[PDB]
Amino acid sequence: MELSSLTAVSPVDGRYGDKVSALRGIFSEYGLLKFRVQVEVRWLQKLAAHAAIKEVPAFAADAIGYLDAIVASFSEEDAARIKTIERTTNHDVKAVEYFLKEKVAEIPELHAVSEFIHFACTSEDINNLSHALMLKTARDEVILPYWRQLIDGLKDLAVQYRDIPLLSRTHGQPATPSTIGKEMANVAYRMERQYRQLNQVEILGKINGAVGNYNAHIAAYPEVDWHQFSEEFVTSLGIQWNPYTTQIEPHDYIAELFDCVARFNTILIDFDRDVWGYIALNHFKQKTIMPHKVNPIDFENSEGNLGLSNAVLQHLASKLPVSRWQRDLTDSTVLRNLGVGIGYALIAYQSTLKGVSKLEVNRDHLLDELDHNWEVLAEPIQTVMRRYGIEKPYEKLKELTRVDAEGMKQFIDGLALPEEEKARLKAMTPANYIGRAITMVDELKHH
Amino acid sequence: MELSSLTAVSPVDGRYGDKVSALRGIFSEYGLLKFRVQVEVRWLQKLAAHAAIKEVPAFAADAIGYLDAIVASFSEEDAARIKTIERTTNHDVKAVEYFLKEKVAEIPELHAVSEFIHFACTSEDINNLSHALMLKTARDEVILPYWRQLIDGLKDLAVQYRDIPLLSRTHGQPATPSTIGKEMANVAYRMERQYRQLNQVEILGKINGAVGNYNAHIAAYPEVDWHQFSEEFVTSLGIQWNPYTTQIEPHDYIAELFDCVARFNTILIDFDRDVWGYIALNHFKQKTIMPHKVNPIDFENSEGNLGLSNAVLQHLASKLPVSRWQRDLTDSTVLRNLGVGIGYALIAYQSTLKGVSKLEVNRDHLLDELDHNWEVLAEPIQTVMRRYGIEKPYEKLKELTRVDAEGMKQFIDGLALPEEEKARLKAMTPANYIGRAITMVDELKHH
Amino acid sequence: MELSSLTAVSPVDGRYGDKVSALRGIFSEYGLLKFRVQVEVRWLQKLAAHAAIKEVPAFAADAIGYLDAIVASFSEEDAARIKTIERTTNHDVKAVEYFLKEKVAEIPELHAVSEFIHFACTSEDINNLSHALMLKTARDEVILPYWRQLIDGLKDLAVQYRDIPLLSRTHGQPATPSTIGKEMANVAYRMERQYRQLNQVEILGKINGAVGNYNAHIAAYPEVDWHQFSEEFVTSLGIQWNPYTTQIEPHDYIAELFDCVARFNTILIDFDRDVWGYIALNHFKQKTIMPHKVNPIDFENSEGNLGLSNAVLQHLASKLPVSRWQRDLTDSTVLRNLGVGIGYALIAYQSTLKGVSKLEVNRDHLLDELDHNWEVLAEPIQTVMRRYGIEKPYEKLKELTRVDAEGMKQFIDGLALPEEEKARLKAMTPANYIGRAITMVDELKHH
Amino acid sequence: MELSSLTAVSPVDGRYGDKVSALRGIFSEYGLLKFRVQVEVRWLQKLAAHAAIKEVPAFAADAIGYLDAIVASFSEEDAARIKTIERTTNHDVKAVEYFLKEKVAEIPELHAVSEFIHFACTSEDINNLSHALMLKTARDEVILPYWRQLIDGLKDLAVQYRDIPLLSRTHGQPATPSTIGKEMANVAYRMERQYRQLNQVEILGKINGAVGNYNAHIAAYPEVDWHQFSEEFVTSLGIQWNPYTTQIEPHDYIAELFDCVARFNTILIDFDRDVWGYIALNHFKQKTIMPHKVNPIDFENSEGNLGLSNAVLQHLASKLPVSRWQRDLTDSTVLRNLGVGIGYALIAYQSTLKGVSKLEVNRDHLLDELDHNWEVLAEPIQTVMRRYGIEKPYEKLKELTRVDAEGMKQFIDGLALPEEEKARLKAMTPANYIGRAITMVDELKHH
Repeated sequence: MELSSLTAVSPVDGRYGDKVSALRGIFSEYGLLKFRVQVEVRWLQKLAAHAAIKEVPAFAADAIGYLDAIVASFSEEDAARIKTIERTTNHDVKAVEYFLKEKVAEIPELHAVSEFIHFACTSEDINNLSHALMLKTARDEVILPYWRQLIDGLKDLAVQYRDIPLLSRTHGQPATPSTIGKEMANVAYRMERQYRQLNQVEILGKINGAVGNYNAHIAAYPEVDWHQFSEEFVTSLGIQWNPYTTQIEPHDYIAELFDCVARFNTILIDFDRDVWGYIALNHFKQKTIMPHKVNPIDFENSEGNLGLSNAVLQHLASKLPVSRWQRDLTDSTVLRNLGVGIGYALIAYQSTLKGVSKLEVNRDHLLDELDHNWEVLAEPIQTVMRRYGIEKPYEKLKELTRVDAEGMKQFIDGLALPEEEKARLKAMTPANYIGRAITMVDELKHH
Repeated sequence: MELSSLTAVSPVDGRYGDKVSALRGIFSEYGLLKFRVQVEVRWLQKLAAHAAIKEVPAFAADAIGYLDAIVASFSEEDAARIKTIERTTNHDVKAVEYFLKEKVAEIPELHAVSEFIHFACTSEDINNLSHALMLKTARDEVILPYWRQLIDGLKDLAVQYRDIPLLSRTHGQPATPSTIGKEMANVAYRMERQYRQLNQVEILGKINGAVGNYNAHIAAYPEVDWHQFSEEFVTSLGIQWNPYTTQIEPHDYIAELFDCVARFNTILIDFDRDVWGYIALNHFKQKTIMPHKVNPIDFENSEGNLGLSNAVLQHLASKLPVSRWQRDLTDSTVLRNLGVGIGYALIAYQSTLKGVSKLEVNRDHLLDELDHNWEVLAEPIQTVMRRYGIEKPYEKLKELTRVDAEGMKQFIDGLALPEEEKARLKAMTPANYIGRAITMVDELKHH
Repeated sequence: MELSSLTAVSPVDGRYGDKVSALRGIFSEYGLLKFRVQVEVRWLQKLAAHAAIKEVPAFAADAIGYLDAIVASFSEEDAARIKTIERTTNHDVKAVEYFLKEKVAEIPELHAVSEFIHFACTSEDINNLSHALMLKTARDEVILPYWRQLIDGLKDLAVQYRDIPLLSRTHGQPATPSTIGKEMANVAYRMERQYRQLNQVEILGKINGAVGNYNAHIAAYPEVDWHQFSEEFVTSLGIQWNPYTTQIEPHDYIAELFDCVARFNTILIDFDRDVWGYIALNHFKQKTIMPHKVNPIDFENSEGNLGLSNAVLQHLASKLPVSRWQRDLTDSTVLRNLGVGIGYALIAYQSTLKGVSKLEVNRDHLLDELDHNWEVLAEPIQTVMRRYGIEKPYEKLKELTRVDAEGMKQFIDGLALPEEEKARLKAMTPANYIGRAITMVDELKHH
Repeated sequence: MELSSLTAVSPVDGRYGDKVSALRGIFSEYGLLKFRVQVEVRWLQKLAAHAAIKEVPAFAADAIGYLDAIVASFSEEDAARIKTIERTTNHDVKAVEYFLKEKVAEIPELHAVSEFIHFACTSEDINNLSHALMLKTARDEVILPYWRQLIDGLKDLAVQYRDIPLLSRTHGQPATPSTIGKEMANVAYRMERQYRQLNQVEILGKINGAVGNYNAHIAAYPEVDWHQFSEEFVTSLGIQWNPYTTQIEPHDYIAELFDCVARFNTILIDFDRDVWGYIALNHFKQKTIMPHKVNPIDFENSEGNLGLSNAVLQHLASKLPVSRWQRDLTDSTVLRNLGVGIGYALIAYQSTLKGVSKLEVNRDHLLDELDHNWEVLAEPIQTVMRRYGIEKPYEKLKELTRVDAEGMKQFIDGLALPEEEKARLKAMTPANYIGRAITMVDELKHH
């Protein structure tokens, strides 16, 4: 059968193909070919711009324009042409070289130097730079924008429910109260940490020949400083330079990128699960469009896809940086999967965002539950007792802990405490015993 | 951009889409929908066949024929119709129910009982059975046939090179000789063990309602033995019955299937790596189509894809069997990836088979290397010395170990051994000191 | 600092050292040395018993007795002696050979053949057999007994609470009822499947020299059938024979053993989490020693340790079977960790057993919750409506779904159903709408 | 049996216990208890130093001295006392509180405020800070020093063999030459990147009560700024402040630390494997103490332990940051394993360092192999041909590629190239065709 969303083996291109359309122009073979073209064209352009390389004279504005067009207008038909050529070359990078030669055949100035396309390059010089451009593009145009949406989403929830009290759950049971907003704030803060880290990860690239020593370049042009050339070229692409490599770029930075994405994903899994739980406890209800139950399907879909994402991201991170001697070819096929781990993540991010838009706190339920857990006030009573030197505080409260407002008031009135403090204690309720929760939500914007 | 092999994010449907075409009819959404239809149709058919369920009278041969046709002729257009219906139902299983009702609307006998389609079923009753059929189909029609091809491939190599001596490598260095064939035989044997295990894995299915107790069935038909009904139905599909489940089939058997596939994959990774190594040592050369080097690209492609396969298979195996209480929905989206792990494996199996067809032993190199490692004969000399009570054998050989034929002959002649034994030792060479290697290759067919 | 439970880096020997004392005699270096001694002694014994090997005459009953004593009485002091000897040999297997020679030096009949200890053996011949004995011992004497305890524990809970109704939870929300016992039964059934599988896993061993071809054996005794000898020897130890290996036993069976242990562990993780959840919902309370909350700490400790266990078991399963060419030495140090993954599991098994002994159902809470979820009866009403041809059943119930007994009774009375069926429907309550749950618990003993 | 290095289940405390002695004072229960004491003592000290907390007056120099002594002199006997107390409290943190009260009972000034020990703290306030101190200590005193040793080790090899030519291996076969030193340099560079990253990882800590809102603190002292107090306290310990948490510190930073350690470990695995390979190819020989083979056992031991390390580190990194609601207790037992992953790493680091000290290049072998692979000069000949516009360079060389010096000289002399260039090409040999390799080794010190 022909390939369609219905027949695709993987749901990344199948059932969820529409959800990851942005990656089709980045991590697919079309994306790979698009960036290989960009790299090769820029390489030829630098050769021309370099005065010491006389065989490739400087390009005029028009010539530079024709080349820039080949790069900026690269279409599916162009990629299809490269694939056609590959049926004969049986070498994908070679297919791109021939493709560019065809595109330039009509321009005498460009056709005159067409044999300098890919000059002294090894296939990996082109490939690793293509991979870096794909990852950088994915990060700046896709991943970070979704992360900001999730972060702003959580912060919107934190602010909206900043003062909604919540009977906390430690080891699944009633504990010292907090507020819904504060619990959302905690997540936003963690996400922000990973956001800053992902944004600071270096995206590396190299260009130095067959095994990393510019052997071929120096043989042809011994007077040219190819080390300087390499650094200038990589940096001109908006990529950070990796001066020491073998035939391949080592891939350590890919592990760095994927490790931070995985950490963020883990935070989201934690969030999806906690929300699923709050819904199970009836703390959230369906947002108005009698309380209606909200189906957590969106958080479960996200959770499921986040697990798949980390599994793939994790594998590439740990396997890619291991390559026999000056390199084995196992990374070639593996690197065609850079967008798979990211694809699972994108599907999950959209699902969580969808689920978040359906959340509405069930204030009445939250408050009613709190009013049935006066045992939580044992904590504040103990610290006040301890402050005033009352002996065996924990022991006394243990004996005290059925507990209700009246039972607590009577216990407090019987304590050896100044009247002012007794009133302060008799003034608290599980619902208002939330500490600094609200102010902490308000301060999130300062971090 | 539209989905095509060029734009697909995942190479399973992208660059390697053609290599996994067999899975398009099994694990894709089309495959999922095809089996859901089979399940629903058979369920209706059993209801009709059951005399106690009067509301659904027995079907005549013609009616049964119309239904069997819906199942056997299920096309992409049918799946596309289900998807169209899903845009309105927003429920995939519900979409199948409506699809079947439409297909039967024209047949009065079938249309008369159309409301019994999916009777008392929960979505998972249909889904888990669809998953079992997909896995069973994949196993019997795709995975095992590739495994047999690899096994026969290794056995063909074992027999062909049964008597080609090899200087073994332990901790990467020269060791007691074996033969190329014997080393291939070792792999075939291990593969066979996993083949038998995969073939013995139970493929489970269930059908028992919302949470596994036939609540709905018993409510409508309290006189029918739904426990017996369930067992008969599942077994009639060629699936093994799982009597105790919650809303979902627990998925333990999926882990069992995937664990055996992963073990086989690990054996193949070991094989791909060893062959890559033998090629590096120049023990293999390009098969005739002066020795020509064989490029190990096929084994490297296999190795890379096997790592991805295990990562996915591993994740599903460990995550699927964990479902909150009577079930959470995280497995729904994850189960759409049953064919992803298998897809990576298939790509690898084909790559290894391709690589194997290019192998030719470099007999001259193997023999020359052996003739330069006479140190290996220290071992047989020591055991013979030990057999005849010659003291400090290891110490004496240590002092002896440059070593060549003449040096060994002289050492042997100076030993306190019966003449007959001295000749036996002086008759061995690294090339013929291969023990029982050849006979063991010949005996593989007995195991 | 010296090693003690307090200073141990790993909690397996540290905080939880007492919990895994059984493994100290199996997987530790003492255990490793104990089994190496057993293997070597039995090897010498078979050499003596073999008439064709004249240099080692048959042992008299007394001699056999002295040897059996060395094996059965192996003490920590003996192991300490081997370690002392290892300081000089810098080879652990060699240290055992010398140790045995010392032990036999006083017995003339044994000392006369002391140089045949380890005859023709390579270190791995001894090591792999030691590993098999350690795993077999651990399985039959430790792992399976704990599994049976857990299984019987779950079955005791299933029977005790066979008829305690439970409002099921699907995607964390109210669903068709079941009983506590049935939910426990589901777990017991899954555990039993893994128990049978673990018990059926083959524990393999080999003995065939440096690289697996009996080279050294044949060189010394060409008239002896060493292939038959090997099979008889391995099987005599109670181990299954692996005829085809390199220098090492491939380790596939270890992956098979660990994969089944991991599957069982995953089922237990699922159980620990679900119980943690039931406790959170107040379905369980502290068993009598007003309902008292039970702290789930035991299930959480189990859950945590099960994750660590699988991580270790998983790593050994996937890494051990990969060994470069005729073997690399990475498995030597890794195989010293066979008991680590098992140790984490044992700690968890004991924790879950401890937690289970504290469970008591909170019947009043379970029943009260059910009585507040009459929406669950929409399901049985729909199937009965469907059975009698009442149109748009789902649509009508949707409009109907606040819901209480009276609301349902009125809806049912207004249905076009025979009086007998209306009464059957009006007779059900969420508490009694449990389907076949109870009978299924009673039938568990038949599977 | 009692615990000893011989009976320990785990080799981290068993066979390799001596190799990780440094961790016994950090990650063991003794280490955990030592830091809990430090935390509690400092907390009491800050309470005293805070003027607003009148109930705990400022401590005099002598009192502060007595407290500092309890912290700095914490011994195994002290830890043993805490364990003894724990037999009664059945709560480890509570045991520390009682222990400190006993230690201060004799000092009236301290005993007078002894009830303020642990004031308003929840167990995790103490535990998370203890974990941060353990990780920071391990990083600065143990991990980084080993990393520097490995880095300096590789850099020493790079410089020593800076000009030793090497026939590179891509896909295991001959490729463009490099030098041994350059290949060592590549590793050093990668290690340095991870070193800088590990050193920049934030080590976080928190202190804010039961669920993170200072509820208890504010209840007792509403006039004190506990948010400021928390930040000052954590930072005073040399730890970075994490303002937003639940009952537990989220553990994201632990994943960050472990991810960087794992990346470094992966680089080392790559190094261990490559060296194992170079040894297999006879490029390295035993350093003088005729070429003697060096046994790679040290690199294999390192490789094996690095795999175990990553498996453990990986599990904690992905599992720790997931905690149900305000926290579940699964992290408590898991956090007792912080030193296990690190322990496996330390064993490996020492093994690689040991192996490195045995390496000596086999210059004669390296040069002889190069002199038999003149095919590598096809590359430089092609780029020079391309520079001068000679058509079909690749095609011509293909036809040319047996190849020796004479064959190349004749091919070059027949080319349409200026005489000067022909001589430059005829002047190269595989041994001197190393590009910029040497200069790149010399420049490593600048990065």
